[PDB]
Amino acid sequence: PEGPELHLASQFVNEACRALVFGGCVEKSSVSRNPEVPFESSAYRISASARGKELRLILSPLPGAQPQQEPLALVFRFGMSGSFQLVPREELPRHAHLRFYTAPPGPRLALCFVDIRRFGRWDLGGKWQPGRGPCVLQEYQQFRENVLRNLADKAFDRPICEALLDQRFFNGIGNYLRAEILYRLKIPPFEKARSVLEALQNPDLLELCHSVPKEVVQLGGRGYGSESGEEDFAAFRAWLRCYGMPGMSSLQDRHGRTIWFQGDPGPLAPK
DNA sequence: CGTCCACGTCTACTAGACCTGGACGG
Repeated sequence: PEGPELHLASQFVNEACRALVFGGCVEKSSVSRNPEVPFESSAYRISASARGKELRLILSPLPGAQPQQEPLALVFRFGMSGSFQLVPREELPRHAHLRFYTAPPGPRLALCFVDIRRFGRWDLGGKWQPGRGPCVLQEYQQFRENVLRNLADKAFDRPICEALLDQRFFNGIGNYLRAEILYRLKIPPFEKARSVLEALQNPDLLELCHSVPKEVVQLGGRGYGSESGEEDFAAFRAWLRCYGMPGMSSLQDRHGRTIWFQGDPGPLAPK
């Protein structure tokens, strides 16, 4: 559930549902504290887009669909285990907490938002989270400007490894990407963030925040979410150079999140 | 049986909380 996997997921939904027509209600598992989706239509299509660590679904009634319904948008955050699967209607995984059902001509499938630990959330209304910065994958220059226009922000007083998690500037970067990013430039994870960014007012740190997650999108698959057996899991593991790898150091940032790295921890290291 | 760890917010006062399950230890 970092930016690459959000992106992959929206693109899986678009592709797998290209030719599906959904129908009926949208069903929530009972265990879920996320809201019920009040949405019913006899014939609708589902599409998606990603932004950072969020994804939006649009549910779009076809012409003449009943009952009446204007398109509806839902935005999802994946937590630590969210994902989407398309499965046979009677063979629902768990823990499929939100389900959309295909309509008759065809084998009965379900598009499921599947989330074991349940840190995922969805919101009615199709709005990106206020406060999240632009997507490092799809909004690169806006991302770069928002970081650079805002270096006085106290966010940047922190270690570069911590600032990379801050979704107000690095929307889409998570724990694995930060290790990978920093590793490509040997930037110690505990250099002050502002010092590493001030250089900018061969690729630099802000370019890698885009181009590194992009690499993962280009592997295709499920990225970090991909299961061992794993044709795509072995890919992702083979792509990783630093995160969890033998040889590397690791330390806890101040929020208890592990940062992996090689070499100098950097001036601000908890000591 | 256990303890620890995981791709991330979220919110009540920088810790806990929120969850399941895999790996490994005894």
